[PDB]
Amino acid sequence: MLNTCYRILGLKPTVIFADQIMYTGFAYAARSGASVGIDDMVIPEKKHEII
Amino acid sequence: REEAVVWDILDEVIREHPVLLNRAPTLHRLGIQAFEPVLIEGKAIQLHPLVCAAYNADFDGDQMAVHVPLTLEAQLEARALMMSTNNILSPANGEPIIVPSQDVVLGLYYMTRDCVNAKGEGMVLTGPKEAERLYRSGLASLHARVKVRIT
Amino acid sequence: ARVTVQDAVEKIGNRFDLVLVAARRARQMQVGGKDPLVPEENDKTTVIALREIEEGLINNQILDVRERQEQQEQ
Amino acid sequence: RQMLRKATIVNAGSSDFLEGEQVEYSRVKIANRELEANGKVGATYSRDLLGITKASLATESFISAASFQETTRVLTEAAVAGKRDELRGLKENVIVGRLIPAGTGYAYHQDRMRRRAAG
Amino acid sequence: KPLVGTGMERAVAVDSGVTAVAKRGGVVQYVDASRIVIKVNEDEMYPGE
Amino acid sequence: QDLVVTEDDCGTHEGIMMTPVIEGGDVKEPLRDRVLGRVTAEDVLKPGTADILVPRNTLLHEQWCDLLEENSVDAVKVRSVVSCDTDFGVCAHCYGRDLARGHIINKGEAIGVIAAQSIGEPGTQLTMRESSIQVKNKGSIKLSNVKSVVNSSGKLVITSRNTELKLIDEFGRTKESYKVPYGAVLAK
Amino acid sequence: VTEFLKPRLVDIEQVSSTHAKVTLEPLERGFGHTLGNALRRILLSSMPGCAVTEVEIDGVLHEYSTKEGVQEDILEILLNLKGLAVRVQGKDEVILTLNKSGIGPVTAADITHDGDVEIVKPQHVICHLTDENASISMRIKVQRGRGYVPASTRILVDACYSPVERIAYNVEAARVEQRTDLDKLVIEMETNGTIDPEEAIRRAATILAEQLEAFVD
Amino acid sequence: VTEFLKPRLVDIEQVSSTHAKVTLEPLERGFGHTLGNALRRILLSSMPGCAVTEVEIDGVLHEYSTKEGVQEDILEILLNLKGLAVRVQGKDEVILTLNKSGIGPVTAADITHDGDVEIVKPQHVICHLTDENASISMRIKVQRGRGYVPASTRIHSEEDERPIGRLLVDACYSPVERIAYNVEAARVEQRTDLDKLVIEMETNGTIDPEEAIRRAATILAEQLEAFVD
Amino acid sequence: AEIKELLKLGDLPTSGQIRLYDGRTGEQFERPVTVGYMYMLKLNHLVDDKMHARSTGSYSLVTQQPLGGKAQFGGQRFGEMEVWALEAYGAAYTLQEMLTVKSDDVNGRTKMYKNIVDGNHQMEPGMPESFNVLLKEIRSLGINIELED
Repeated sequence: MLNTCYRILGLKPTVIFADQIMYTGFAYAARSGASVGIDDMVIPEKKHEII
Repeated sequence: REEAVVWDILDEVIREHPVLLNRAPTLHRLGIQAFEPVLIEGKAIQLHPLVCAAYNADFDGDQMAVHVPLTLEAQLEARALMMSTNNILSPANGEPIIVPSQDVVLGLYYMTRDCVNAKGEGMVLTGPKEAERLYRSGLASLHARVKVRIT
Repeated sequence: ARVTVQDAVEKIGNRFDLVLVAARRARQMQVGGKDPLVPEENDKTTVIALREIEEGLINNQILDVRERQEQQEQ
Repeated sequence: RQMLRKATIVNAGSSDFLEGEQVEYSRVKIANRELEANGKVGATYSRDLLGITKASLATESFISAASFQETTRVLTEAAVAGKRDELRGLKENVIVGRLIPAGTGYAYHQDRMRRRAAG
Repeated sequence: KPLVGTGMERAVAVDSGVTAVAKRGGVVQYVDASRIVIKVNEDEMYPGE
Repeated sequence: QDLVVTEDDCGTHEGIMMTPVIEGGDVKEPLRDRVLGRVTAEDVLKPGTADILVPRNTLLHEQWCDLLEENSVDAVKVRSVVSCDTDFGVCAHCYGRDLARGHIINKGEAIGVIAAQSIGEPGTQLTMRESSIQVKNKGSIKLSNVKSVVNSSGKLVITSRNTELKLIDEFGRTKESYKVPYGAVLAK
Repeated sequence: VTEFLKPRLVDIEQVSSTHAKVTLEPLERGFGHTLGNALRRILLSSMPGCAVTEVEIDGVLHEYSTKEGVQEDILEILLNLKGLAVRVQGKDEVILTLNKSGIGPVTAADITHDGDVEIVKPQHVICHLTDENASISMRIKVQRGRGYVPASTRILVDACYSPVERIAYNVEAARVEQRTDLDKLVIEMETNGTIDPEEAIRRAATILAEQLEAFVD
Repeated sequence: VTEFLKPRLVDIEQVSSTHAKVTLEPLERGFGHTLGNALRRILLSSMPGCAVTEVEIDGVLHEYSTKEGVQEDILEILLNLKGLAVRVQGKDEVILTLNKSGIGPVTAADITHDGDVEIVKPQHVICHLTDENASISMRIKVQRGRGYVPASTRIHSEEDERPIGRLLVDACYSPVERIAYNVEAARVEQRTDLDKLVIEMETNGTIDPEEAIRRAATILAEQLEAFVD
Repeated sequence: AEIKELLKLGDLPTSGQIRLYDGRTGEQFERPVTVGYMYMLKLNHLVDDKMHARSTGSYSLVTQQPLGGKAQFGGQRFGEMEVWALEAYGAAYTLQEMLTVKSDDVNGRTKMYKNIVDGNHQMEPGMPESFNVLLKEIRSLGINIELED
């Protein structure tokens, strides 16, 4: 998308979009959260036989 | 004595005076950039997460170099050529350098994502108040199949 | 402050003579004897000269014509 | 393109009976000699490429090709040459601090050249 | 102490030689914030001491 | 330390031929990027006879790439370094843009200065570490001047060790070479 | 000890009648930021105002209807009616109906200009141009409520009581004498209209101050 | 407004001498959270309370030296006392003075607690003297303040002052420093269902909880109106 | 599994995930997250220890440059890789200043200070002052074919 924008639009809108993108990305990242834990990794037990 | 007028003069002069900051280990031309300084009440300079890759470092301990364009021509060259607002694409291969590789992309993806169909998945709208609903209630990003007239 | 410098580049093209013209304009604007044709907004001579060039009023020809006219008027 | 220079030759061609002459130098000599004055002045040259360390020795500015890895022998050599660095490379204009013929300095040097045009 | 442990810390401090150890002592009588007086019991109080 | 921008054009018909990198199994690199930031010689012609594709001195801004792709043209004779009839620096008709300069390289530039590091850039590299033949898809032979001689079987033996095929499926685009020695026998 | 500062510089620069940004002076720490959060949450999740809610047109009541030459489907007309902050002075929700010729140029003034029923922009299209010259009744209603309520559960088109379109807040830094820890507030927005910025800010501040007399008593 | 139903505080509970829990009548959604936020801010940060500004002892200067018998040193004594808090009257710049002789446990009874210097938690671990000849007497200036600050700030105001012996002391000064605002949906039957707010406020004794509620919400109105211009 | 049982015994989620209330806008954040108390410790390298600045300090005994085993006005000298890259920028003016201001020969320091105070912001190319000194050399000027033009 960035490449296509630079192709079509120009430099100033590109900078504006990139900055707003960094901001909005931080915003959504703080919004969802999406933690991680041990259960976030669930090991299949099949190899226990296969191996 | 460090009067307030001293700080005001410093700000006013710097208000028209940008600076250049550069990385210690030197590999690419992206290792030095020109930015419009903003005074900081900290101890270590904060760089826009934009060129974090362009610095070829990873928020680990490093002192960066500071350069001031004493010549007027020096200022013209830095603000013109050494401008990061000028440096967009990886000039080596031409690839666009400016590319969010940090969780900015993660949020961009999570925004356009939906498990199966969240609360109010079937809601249909026009655009001005989608964030009004999402911030308070009514719909989520993890919702699917929400009709919307797109301009 | 001026974020991106693209209009002056389109007015110059060579991307190198623009710096020289802006410098030879800002030098005069800072030393005196000249008046900014563009209404300033509490900005230094560099950005003022650059915006005046990007507007399409200052280049490597009008400045020389004005200098010759001022030297001949002495 | 850098990886070759100082071409080898066979025929003097009224130019010179030597070897290892800059391919561009030979070409300029032939153009200024064959078409201009003596087309029969035709010197046969065999262009070649070699290793980085060696062609490192091959430079025009006597000040250059001196600090590279060593100069004492180069000092003897340039003194025998009695040659002039002539302000050749951009690194040379840096050594003098002169307008490195690049960016604004180029035109500035060119303006210097403009000043060097009439004198 | 950081909450999570491995069990090596106490023994390591013992071998660290940096803390203060009680050699053949029975009861600590006078404790100043610099002077620690411990009354060694006669079983641990050797004769002539 | 030598490279510098001084010559706007070469004016020399001398050029180099660029073709897609059909390396190993297939095109390791399509010929859609290798010269987009290049200006060729008068070699630009459409695949149809007496049909031209582009002029002598032309820079493929963006659409000449697509137009040539329409012709399935893989190689062209184009302007490049060294051949720049300048003998010091090069043609700006032989340097390109190759950076954010959406315009061609400006004069007084030193591309080699920008060079000499791009090779040195990824120092994160690593150092210190005719029988089985299969075709990719539908294609032609294109033995590329392979000497054929009378063989014991009902075919033409390769009298030349320089026998190299090429897969032509529907147009000039190739898939694989699959060169085989003089000891190979044309099974197809 | 208790002398509390407030945002004094309330200078606001408006790009148009539908684009503007106001700023707050450097106040105490945590006041610009938390105050901006509260103000935005207010202007969105609760905003006093009146507008259209739905309509009753002649024909079949199904949404998947035919244009039949109107070239304006039910969604097009309903959307062009709902975003208009159709206002009634002091009365409750007012019903209006319309019938005109087939010019095609659909605006907001052709409705029966009632004593209380009014529209801020009379050129606001309520439908798309057609290919014939028939007449029909719009029969829409303009309602006033608290905050904003949807039409999916409150059937039928849309009820835009809260007159807010796009709102954001930003925090800047300002010093006093040596310490720059002034987290000053500003809010930037784009809108439809009919709410004066200082007037809307006054209404918000008034509701907040009039209700905050109880927890402190 | 439109049937704004301005509520009032009700059933404000005080479990202990160092906290309180205030319940309130119901209010609307989309505002109760913001109101509770503003209230917690104005009660905790801009919080008029008391702390310790100056310390002194004739034998104990700024250097962190353990007093005779006292197990803790000057920095250590500062730490151990910091676990408590002290009271000054409507007038600030009060002074408490912890003085004790013997070898028994060190607590706050033998400390300057007046009608304008008040003590509630009087048995802290205060590094009791261990030598009989010791008799400790440290004096801490307990004044009133609002916001966090270090000790180097008073260097300019006490340069010819703060001579060799006077200890200048800092603080973090958030005299509430803990207040929880919880907005739920209850206490509304006849009208629209409404959100009632609960404030679990807590101090070290410096000020009263309902007093902090009144101060914070007064500031809430004050800065709330300021948006008018 | 023992950890999950303890969390149940500790009146904590076995997964440990839990919702959170925002500290700035107070919106409930979806995807309940797990939290804990992790051990933290600081590094010997200190930010105050790292901080350093200098624009005009004291020079050392060799080559008139600033140094002398003293942590005063410390200032990493430019890098040869850095110098090559700086040339690659083509900022011949800036590079010419770095080699024309940024070092040791305080001789034109007075000129630079006077120009800056006047706001002149001007410099003279002159000669590597040290190559003018290398002419002082020149085999004692023995090599002076220097055809200055």
